[PDB]
Amino acid sequence: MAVIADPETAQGFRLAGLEGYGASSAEEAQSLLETLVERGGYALVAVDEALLPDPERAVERLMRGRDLPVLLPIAGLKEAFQGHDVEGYMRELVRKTIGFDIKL
Amino acid sequence: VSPTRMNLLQRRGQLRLAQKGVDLLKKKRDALVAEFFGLVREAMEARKALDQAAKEAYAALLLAQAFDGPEVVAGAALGVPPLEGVEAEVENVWGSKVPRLKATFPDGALLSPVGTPAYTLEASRAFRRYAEALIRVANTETRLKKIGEEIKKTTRRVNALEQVV
Amino acid sequence: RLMNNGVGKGKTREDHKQVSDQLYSAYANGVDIRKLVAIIGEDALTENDRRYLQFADAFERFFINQGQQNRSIEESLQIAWALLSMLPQGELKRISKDHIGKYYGQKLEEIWGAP
Amino acid sequence: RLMNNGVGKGKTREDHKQVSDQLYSAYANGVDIRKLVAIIGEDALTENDRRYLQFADAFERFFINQGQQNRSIEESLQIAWALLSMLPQGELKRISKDHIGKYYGQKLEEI
Amino acid sequence: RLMNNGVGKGKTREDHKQVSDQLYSAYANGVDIRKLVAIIGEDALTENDRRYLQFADAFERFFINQGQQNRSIEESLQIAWALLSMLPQGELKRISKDHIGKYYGQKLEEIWG
Amino acid sequence: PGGDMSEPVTQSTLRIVGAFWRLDASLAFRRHFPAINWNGSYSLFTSALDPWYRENVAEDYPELRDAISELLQREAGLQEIVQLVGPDALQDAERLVIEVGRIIREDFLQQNAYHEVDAYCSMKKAYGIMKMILAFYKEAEAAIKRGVSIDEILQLPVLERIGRARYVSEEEFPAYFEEAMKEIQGAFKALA
Amino acid sequence: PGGDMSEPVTQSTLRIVGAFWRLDASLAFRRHFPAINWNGSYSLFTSALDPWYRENVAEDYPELRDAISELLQREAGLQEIVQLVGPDALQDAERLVIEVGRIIREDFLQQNAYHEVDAYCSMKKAYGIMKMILAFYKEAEAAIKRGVSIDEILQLPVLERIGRARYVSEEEFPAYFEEAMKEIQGAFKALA
Repeated sequence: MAVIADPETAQGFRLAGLEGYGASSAEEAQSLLETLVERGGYALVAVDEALLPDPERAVERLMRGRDLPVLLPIAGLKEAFQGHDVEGYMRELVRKTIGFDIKL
Repeated sequence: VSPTRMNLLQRRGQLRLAQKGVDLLKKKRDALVAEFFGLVREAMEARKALDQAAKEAYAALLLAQAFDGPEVVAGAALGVPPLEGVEAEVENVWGSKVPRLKATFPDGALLSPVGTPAYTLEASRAFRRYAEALIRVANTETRLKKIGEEIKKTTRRVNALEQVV
Repeated sequence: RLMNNGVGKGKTREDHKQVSDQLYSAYANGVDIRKLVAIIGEDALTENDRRYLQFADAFERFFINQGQQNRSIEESLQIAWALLSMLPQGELKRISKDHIGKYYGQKLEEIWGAP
Repeated sequence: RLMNNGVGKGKTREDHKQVSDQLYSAYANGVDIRKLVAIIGEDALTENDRRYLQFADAFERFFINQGQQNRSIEESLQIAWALLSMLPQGELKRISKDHIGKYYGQKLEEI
Repeated sequence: RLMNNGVGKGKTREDHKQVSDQLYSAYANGVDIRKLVAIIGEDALTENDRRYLQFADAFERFFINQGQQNRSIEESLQIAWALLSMLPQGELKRISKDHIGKYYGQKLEEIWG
Repeated sequence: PGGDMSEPVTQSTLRIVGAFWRLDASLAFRRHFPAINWNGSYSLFTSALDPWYRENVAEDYPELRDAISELLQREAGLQEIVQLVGPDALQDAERLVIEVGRIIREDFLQQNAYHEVDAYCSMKKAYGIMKMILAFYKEAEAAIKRGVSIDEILQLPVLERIGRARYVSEEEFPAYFEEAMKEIQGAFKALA
Repeated sequence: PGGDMSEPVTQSTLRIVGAFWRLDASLAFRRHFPAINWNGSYSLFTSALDPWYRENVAEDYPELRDAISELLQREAGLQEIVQLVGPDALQDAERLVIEVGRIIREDFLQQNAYHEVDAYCSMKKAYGIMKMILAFYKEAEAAIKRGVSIDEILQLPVLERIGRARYVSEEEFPAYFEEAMKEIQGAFKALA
């Protein structure tokens, strides 16, 4: 498939049969992901959280009406050693979804 | 509206139906909230497993590029072809059809089944499981965001009725 | 409006009042669920809800629709208990435990075992 | 209806009329912003709508809610100017440009 | 009420009555679908529903709106058939098979552009 | 006066007559005749007339009539939800009831007063039409219980026979009905 | 006629009375007696009556009354979010206010007319109960702000005594009250 991430992980994705690349900036990522989703022969692309937290702000304009390429934030190279705050993410999600901060 | 006793009865019937529609929408939204919270737990669980699977693949790729040849890794990159058989099954979720991913993902019959690379040979195995965890996280979060959209839709409808109609 | 002053022990069988209230609550829930199951579908209902659905159905087919039969008060309370037996024990939160021990467990026998 | 005759230069302070109009207009759109956020998400927001919701709340809580105290016209006008001063210029497109500088300084800190 | 006394064979044309009430049915359907769109939005519609919506619209804008021109009855029936041809041939359930066979399929661009 | 069904003459008539046939404007606009409002009409003579029907029409005529009445009532009950959520949001088990109600309406109730053969309709003809509508509906419910989608059921071409049955002459009808019943049966047993 | 407060009799009355005590059946359905709705009810005599309260009950009686009213107001303005998700899904402060609202409306508002001691209550007895609850709530707020969970709090033994203060006689109430206040003070130290 496709992943916009650090080229050192990109080769590992190639080992998993997944073409990947990156250049470590939000603007260039958003630039070439336009082509990537126009040349979107796959159904999902991954992007680290540090490039830009929300790919919706980027591809929402070009993916209009189309649903196949699902886009999600994925752990980065800093998280390769530290980890992630999973529950904070889920909670700020349900906050905007069902209107309030819950399950506390 | 023409003022007649018959019209008064008809409008009163309309009011009764409006209220008995509001309460039904409310019950449906409650069911949706139950389903949504049932999903959020398994969603964060898949996120947990993905986090603990990313570290493994990351570490396997780490020493394989340094403590093995800094070039055998790129040779393995050029060696293996890409994967495209990611055809998705459209999936029903509460009156809507959403994509669900069934990437075929062949592993065994590809080129160079066994050979020379020392740490690369197994670091290529870790990114397989990394991709599986990715596809599970995607498959759960698409459904979660869909159910969320349905909930906000229904609450919009309830507010519309109870505040305008 | 006067019902409470004419039921109970010495006047009728003493479980009359609570059985009345319980039948009322169960039928109300059954009707609401019967409306919702048209837009949700039964497969997305919890288990107690399918219980209430089947209860409301059997209620209006055996309790209300009685034809020209002349039911005593005991036959009516029998049919009421045989219908309440569909819901799981413990759901009958209006009744007291004594009567539940005393009369629960019967199944629909008489209304189809007899005219 | 008879307000335009009784206020202004020589009768009250000079800025009275334009201050009143700008105050009305600023409170007007705060209410409709609150109406739209009420149904659609408050995610779809802009930088000045925050200013306007904040203005609407501080308005309802300081200008309208005066309790039992007796306020002279000067201090009512001062409170109004304080409430306006938390909206940037260009948002105050209704008041003339001289007292938009003459009175704009003081902010709500005085209570 | 007296419409049936003076239409049909030996008069205007044999398909007058059936064209008339088929138009009534299709237009009623269009109006009801408008009432539905007002609640569930235009995107949620099916395909035949959109065909009825389009029929109601084109009906109002070409058959009703003539504006001071004098149309003979044949022009009127011609326009009516051009408008009916938007619907699938299997949905004209108030017209017989032969009238369909020998009038269906005219296009509105031909009567005028 | 004014279409107002609450004026004194109408009310004074309600409390005397035996049957009550209520005409409504909405159906008359649609050019759908006789335009008898089903929800507002009644009759107090049915139960006393059932022996005559059993002996002169068919032994189960009352039960077919009752099943058609129950289906119309159930579809009327569903219309309330159809109004607030739209007809595509229902489950297939209820879209089926909506569709069979539409069929009952426009293929059995409706009648052409100027047609040469649909003007007068015998009572065994009405029996036959009711019988085949109910047979189709039962088979379609069974088929939905087996995963068949509601859309291809509406495309079954035996609906043409059912919707055309009322234009058949009174002497040509029995053969038509006997053909149509087995065609209905085959419309579902043959697909398997 | 049907519970509509817009008829002319009700409107004419509410303009000249000084208090409205809104009995409600939905409360007696869930076993709340007396079934006075504390949301629709009102009074207009409180401000005029404040001095007598200060001089005959306690110098702070009005502030405790307003505080209890405010707790009930907040707990009411919170119910919709409790209906949406349930009680367990809420925060610690929202859980605390839900619990203290339940304690108010189940140990202070509710009154048993047949109990030979709870049938009547003085003003000083009611003032004592209100003060007990406000003190407990202040302690609990400090605690959950500090880091205790609401669960240790719900199972505190002082609750079954603050909720049992209704059935104590009018003579044994001053002693019960002072020792219960000391106990409330004590259980907090264990939270400190």
